[PDB]
Amino acid sequence: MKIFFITSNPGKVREVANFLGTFGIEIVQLKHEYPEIQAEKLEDVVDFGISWLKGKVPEPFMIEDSGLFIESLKGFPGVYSSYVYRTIGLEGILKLMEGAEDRRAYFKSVIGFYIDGKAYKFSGVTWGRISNEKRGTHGFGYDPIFIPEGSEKTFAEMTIEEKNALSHRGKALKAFFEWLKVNLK
Amino acid sequence: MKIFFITSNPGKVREVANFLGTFGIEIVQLKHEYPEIQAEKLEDVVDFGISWLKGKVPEPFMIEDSGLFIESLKGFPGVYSSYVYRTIGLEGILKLMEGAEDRRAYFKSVIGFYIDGKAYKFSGVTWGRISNEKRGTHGFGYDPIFIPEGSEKTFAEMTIEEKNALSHRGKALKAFFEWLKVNLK
Ligand SMILES: O=P(O)(O)OP(=O)(O)OP(=O)(O)OC[C@H]1O[C@@H](n2cnc3c(O)ncnc32)[C@H](O)[C@@H]1O
Ligand SMILES: O=P(O)(O)OP(=O)(O)OP(=O)(O)OC[C@H]1O[C@@H](n2cnc3c(O)ncnc32)[C@H](O)[C@@H]1O
Ligand code: NA
Ligand code: NA
Repeated sequence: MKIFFITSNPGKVREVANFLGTFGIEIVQLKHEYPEIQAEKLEDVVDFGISWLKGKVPEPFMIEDSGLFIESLKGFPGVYSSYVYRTIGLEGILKLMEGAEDRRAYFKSVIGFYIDGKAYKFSGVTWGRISNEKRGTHGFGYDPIFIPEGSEKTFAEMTIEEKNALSHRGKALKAFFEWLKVNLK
Repeated sequence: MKIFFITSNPGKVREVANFLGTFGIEIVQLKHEYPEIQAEKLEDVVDFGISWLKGKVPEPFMIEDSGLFIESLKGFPGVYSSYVYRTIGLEGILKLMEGAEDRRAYFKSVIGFYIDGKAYKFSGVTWGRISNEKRGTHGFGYDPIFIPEGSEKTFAEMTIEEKNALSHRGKALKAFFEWLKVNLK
């Protein structure tokens, strides 16, 4: 089965394609910019995005919104993880966390899926902590400073398969796939 | 003349009302939430906002998008000044600026105006620097840590009239008013 993935993030595509491909699902990236509203919830961005995209792209399609939420920073950078990464970057996050007792944080991914006039959402969350040093060359974004719960390595020190087995995106993808098997034989 | 101001920020209303009121223009706040897209330019948020709002609110109306752009932080928090204020707050900005040589930054305001099926934009910019200490009880948001070029006081240490005479919003309002006098006798 083929599914179009509207996104400008090649990192997400690789991870999504590598996971669903093992089950016979082909992911095709579609660089179709769509309005990503400011909001407090990733879910809200996904809802508006799908409503705007329907009728403008091949079906069935999917989009994804995700972010890093840091407890000591009240959830920041969250929904605006991309902008924050491009401006203050990883060094800016480390700077903000200097002297922070609680370095806990979580990555969350919300996948939006549209087919036959209906939208579906699948989410995944992975808790962890912000490292004091960035390590790793894999992945993208905040991977160099995020170590998932129960691991010694940051996401950047893992391969796609390894990250997918632990990440927020992997969890959302698993829920998504399961839904596909049952609804979409 | 009456103009509806779609905004949820009472601080903006006070400043806008106090400035235009002196010229016989009555500002009425309208709490009508509208999609404020993520974007790199304040202008883009305003353009999309007006397109979404037309036909849903009384006319003529206006909206405004603004932010604080810090040079050493590559423009951050910019368009997402509101979210950043509510999360890391003023302390988060000061933390990020610790040891910063260049504390330069500017506030920018973009006013969007709609009348008779046409949208108009007016902008204003005020340069200054981020203080090391927050001072003042006036204004709102980042006012306690922003001192405009040519002044010793932060925005929070000024009155509405004083701030308006120097701020980004005051400059956008002046351009807006001038346009009103000529086009909208
Ligand atoms: O909107 P699309 O086109 O899908 O691309 P995007 O990546 O710019 O938009 P996102 O709004 O979903 O960006 C959230 C940010 O969250 C970050 N992020 C998400 N998943 C991540 C992961 O597994 N590792 C590191 N950073 C991640 C990353 O910096 C992103 O740019
Ligand atoms: O969208 P509306 O409903 O108009 O309300 P808002 O204030 O939440 O939305 P803005 O997107 O325009 O917010 C930008 C932020 O820029 C900040 N800001 C703008 N003008 C300012 C000023 O004169 N002094 C201090 N902070 C200011 C302030 O923190 C705002 O919340
Ligand atoms: Na997204
Ligand atoms: Na606004």
